[PDB]
Amino acid sequence: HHHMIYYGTMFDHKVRFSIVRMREVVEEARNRHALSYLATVVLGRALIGAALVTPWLAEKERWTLDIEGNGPIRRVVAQSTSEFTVRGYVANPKVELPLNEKGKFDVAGAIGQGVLRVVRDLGLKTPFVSQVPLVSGEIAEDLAYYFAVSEQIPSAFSIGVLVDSDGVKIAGGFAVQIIDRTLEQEKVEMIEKNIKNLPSISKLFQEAEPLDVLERIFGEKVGFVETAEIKYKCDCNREKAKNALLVLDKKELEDMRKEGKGEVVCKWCNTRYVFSEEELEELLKFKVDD
Amino acid sequence: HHHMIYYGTMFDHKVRFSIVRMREVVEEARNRHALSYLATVVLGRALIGAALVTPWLAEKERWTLDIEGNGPIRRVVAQSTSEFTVRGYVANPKVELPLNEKGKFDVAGAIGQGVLRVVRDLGLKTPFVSQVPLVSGEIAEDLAYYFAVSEQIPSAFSIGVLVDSDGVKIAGGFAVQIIDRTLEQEKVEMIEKNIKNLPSISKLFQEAEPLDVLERIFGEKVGFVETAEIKYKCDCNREKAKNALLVLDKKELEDMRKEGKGEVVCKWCNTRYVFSEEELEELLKFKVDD
Ligand SMILES: [Cl-]
Ligand SMILES: [Cl-]
Ligand SMILES: [Zn+2]
Ligand SMILES: [Zn+2]
Repeated sequence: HHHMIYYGTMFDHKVRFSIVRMREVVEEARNRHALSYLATVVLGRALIGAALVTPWLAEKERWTLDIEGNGPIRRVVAQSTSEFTVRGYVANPKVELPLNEKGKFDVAGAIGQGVLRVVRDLGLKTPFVSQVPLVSGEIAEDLAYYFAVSEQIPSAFSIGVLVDSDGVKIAGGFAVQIIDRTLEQEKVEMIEKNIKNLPSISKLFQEAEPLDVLERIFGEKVGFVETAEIKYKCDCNREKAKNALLVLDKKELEDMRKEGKGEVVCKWCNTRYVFSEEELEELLKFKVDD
Repeated sequence: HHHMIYYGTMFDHKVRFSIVRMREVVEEARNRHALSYLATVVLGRALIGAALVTPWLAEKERWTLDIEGNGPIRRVVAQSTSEFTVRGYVANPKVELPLNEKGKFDVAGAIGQGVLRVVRDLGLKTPFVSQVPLVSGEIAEDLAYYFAVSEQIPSAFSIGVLVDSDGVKIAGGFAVQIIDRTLEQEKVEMIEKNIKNLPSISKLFQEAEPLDVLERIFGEKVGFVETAEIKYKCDCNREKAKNALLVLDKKELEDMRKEGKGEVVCKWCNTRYVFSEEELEELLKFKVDD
């Protein structure tokens, strides 16, 4: 299953864990947005990030990771939900760069100097937003820093996307978080050591099943694990596109009407919504009557 | 002393407290900005808020409260520093509204529906920022909720500003915060009860010295207490104003040059900086020379 998260807790519930295989989801993002190889990795990592926190979201929460910087990708946005769905986008889907010195996709260079935001939308009038400076721009470590500093949850994220000309081959990772800091220091140290010892996801996920990866982290096999299916999903529809156009100035709608057509593209899933001259005339007529 | 903070901890350092009398500081904000009565109270409360957290800032921190809403004041910004200074401003210094039903200044109405932000500028590349929805728009409680939710520091703030035609008469308040949540529930309960029982600041500060107010909160007299002087202070100067003009488009500087003069007004302290035609020529000469 290449769209599956596994999750649970260890050590009398003082540690929580998440591990995901989601090449299918990242492949869908790549195709919907026609992402370059580099943009696939950057956004993929962000999507994995969002996915990994899904088990821990409140009811009907939307959780958004919003990384913004001065590198040529400019912005990376990944949203997950309590329903185990994700969606996301980058400002520059066609970004290309030389590989880094170690021959990997230059995620850090794509993002450049900037910041990481987490938006928690939990059904109050406006969402909680927390912003921190980037640590490295590799996404994993940036997100672990957010958790340590804003949420006071010591964290390790490990995340990897492997993509070639036939598409995304691996897109997965894990998250280990200390939710109760009275956890014995030797359990802390051992977890730390075991993770630091693991190969990067691209290599680890070709060699080990998710549950065996976890056994390696915790020094013993895990106990109870829950699973869920991660899906790429957006809530856009045509009604919403039409409303998007109704908020525009009369002049914009006139200009489309003389152009012969109006188009709305959903930024999250790249779905295009095309409106005819008549449909625009209808919306304009509505603008005057309202 | 009407620009003074007192601070310490109680119960084996599990609770920290802050209490401030600062009419002089709030009076100066009112004169610099030519604040209306209502804008005096709104900004004053925010300045008190910022002042109350000064003892607990990191070294060289600037801590900024930024409340933004749809009421007629629009925005309220108060910054404090590790050097026990403050500065602040509102978007609409002349705002007026009817008194609320209880005959008080309508702080909540002035702010309206909106959000509270805290910016922690601690010498990293960009600051920590945390945003929460407003709870009531009275400021004290909104700030207490920021602390409970973003910093996980259960908190009580009580804040009051009394102003008439001779100016600010009282501008003070206190903060009590649980920095170690293992604190016995009966101390928690007693503190809560004692604070809830207090009169509002406008009344209490006419009747009780700061240390006696704290005795009332904690059920016994406090122990070791530190003091500091709170001062209104800004870091603007003319060199900075000249730089502010250098960042403007050539065209803006040309228009001022034909206008005969250029003005920069510091938003924090309402100091105005006036530049002659020759000085604008100088900067322009420097625009095409850079
Ligand atoms: Cl995978
Ligand atoms: Cl006072
Ligand atoms: Zn969509
Ligand atoms: Zn100034």
